[PDB]
Amino acid sequence: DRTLRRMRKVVNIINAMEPEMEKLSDEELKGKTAEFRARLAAGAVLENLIPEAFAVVREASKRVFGMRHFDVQLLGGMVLNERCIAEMRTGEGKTLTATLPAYLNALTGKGVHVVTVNDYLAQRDAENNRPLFEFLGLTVGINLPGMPAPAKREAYAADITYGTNNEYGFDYLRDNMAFSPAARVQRKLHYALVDEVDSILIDEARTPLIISGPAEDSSEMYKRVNKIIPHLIRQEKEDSETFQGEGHFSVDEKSRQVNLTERGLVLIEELLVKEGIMDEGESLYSPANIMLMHHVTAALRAHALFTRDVDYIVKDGEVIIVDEHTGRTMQGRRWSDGLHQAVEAKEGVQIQNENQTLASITFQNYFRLYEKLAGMTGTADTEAFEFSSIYKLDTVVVPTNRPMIRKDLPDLVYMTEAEKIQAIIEDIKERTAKGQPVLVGTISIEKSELVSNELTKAGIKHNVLNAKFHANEAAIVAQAGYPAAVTIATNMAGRGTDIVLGGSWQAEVAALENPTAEQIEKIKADWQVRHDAVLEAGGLHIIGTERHESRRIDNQLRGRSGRQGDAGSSRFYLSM
Ligand SMILES: Nc1ncnc2c1ncn2[C@@H]1O[C@H](COP(=O)(O)OP(=O)(O)O)[C@@H](O)[C@H]1O
Ligand SMILES: [Mg+2]
Repeated sequence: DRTLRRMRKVVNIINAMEPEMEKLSDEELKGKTAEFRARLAAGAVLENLIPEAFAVVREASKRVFGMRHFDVQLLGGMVLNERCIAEMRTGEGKTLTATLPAYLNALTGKGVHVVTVNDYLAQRDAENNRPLFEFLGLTVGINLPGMPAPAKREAYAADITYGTNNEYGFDYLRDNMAFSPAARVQRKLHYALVDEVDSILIDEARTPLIISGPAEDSSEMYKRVNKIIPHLIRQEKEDSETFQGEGHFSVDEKSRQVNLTERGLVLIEELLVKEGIMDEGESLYSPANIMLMHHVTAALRAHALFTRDVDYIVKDGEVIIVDEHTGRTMQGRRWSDGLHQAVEAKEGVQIQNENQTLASITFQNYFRLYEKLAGMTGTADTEAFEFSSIYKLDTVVVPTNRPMIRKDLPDLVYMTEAEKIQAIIEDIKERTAKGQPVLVGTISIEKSELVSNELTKAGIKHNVLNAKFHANEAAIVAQAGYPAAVTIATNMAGRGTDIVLGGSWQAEVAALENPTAEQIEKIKADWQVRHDAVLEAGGLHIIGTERHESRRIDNQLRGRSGRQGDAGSSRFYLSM
């Protein structure tokens, strides 16, 4: 690869500038953003400033985080500034790496969109990265579902923004429906730096974002027409040859249907016309005005055939149905032909127009809108062809910082699921006994629960991450490399949270309240022994309970082991 060779020369140069950066004060270092922007206003192009800008970020990260960008992270940063994907293995530091191109592009003053995969990660990377960006004179926004338009607009106004693919695309659709540009929230789609880019740009590429709403706004007919039914009096039978009534409508409890007598049609017609929904002399069976017939026949049914606390209930301002078994109440179900609306309208609660698609976009089309697009992932090379053909993104495999020595053992076949699950359990117990921790990836909650319950029978304490409380599960995952830890996770659970061998001592320190030097030195000295032992015991061991249809997904699982040169192993189990 010739591209890596050109970029190595810049890495060395950036390295050559470190001594001069170390002399700058925190204020001289902070002024760098303004010195760069003046250059840009006086003839510089962004690419000229790449060395200098990266060296400023690195040295800033030294002082703020205690983290000096590795050479390979400098390489990935340069990739990310071109229209490319940087494949950087799990735990190669993609979050810190992204600060290089995000700093560089934010100088342009047009904003930067960092995309992660879920809301917990967007806020985490923003807040983790925020001290480095504020140290350098930049602001950092966080776009989250449920934020009001002013707050979102402030987050898009910041130098750099974080958010999920869903909420960025939802903002754009909502922006396309604005009546003038003033209501919008986004600026121009300038730079989209997409974390976990195979999840986002490939797996969700074709899945569309949809905003549903009503255009058939026919509530005033429902509400107003409802006013007429209280005026109608009920009678026991239809006005037959043998029977006569003094009322406006009847009812078939047996056949569950409503019949209207001629005087009611008079009065309804009178009242329909009267309030201002009809005309004099109009036939209400008239093909001309037959919307009302459905309005009235639904309204009439709503009062006549359906009764509250019997067929439905009115909790939380939603008309809810009740199953004939009287057992339960559905929460998504509605009623056809305007029946629910009339029923809702009779109770007065929340008239529900029909909802339809009002705006739609695929992430494919969406992320193609940005002027600059880039992406990082631990697993991209296999998808290189659609990255190029769909987005014109080129992929670049980035050397790991240290040598990758994880041992991906051969798969194992068994005749039946029972046997596979007994063999995994036997292997868990074995590796626990030695102190080695084990992460068990599944591809479904169903398979997580089955495995969990076999681990329980076997007396094996373990944790189950189902990807429903990302922040909580993130806290469990960070300890999953504790000696003899046992964690179950579906492919979607706890991704993006480093699993440190021996546990994360960071977590331990926060647990204590105002610790002291030798208390913390206690944690640190204890953790090192844990880490040396776990590393000695083979590190983290991955068990795949089955292989995904897409091998890349299995590759993401095993990648959770073997970070930054650590020992580790993985193994997938198969059966019929
Ligand atoms: N240059 C660095 N020096 C020290 N630690 C780093 C550096 N870069 C990243 N880290 C640490 O590595 C851990 C994993 O980084 P992360 O961004 O989660 O990896 P990835 O997203 O690439 O899988 C984090 O705890 C982070 O603080
Ligand atoms: Mg990550």
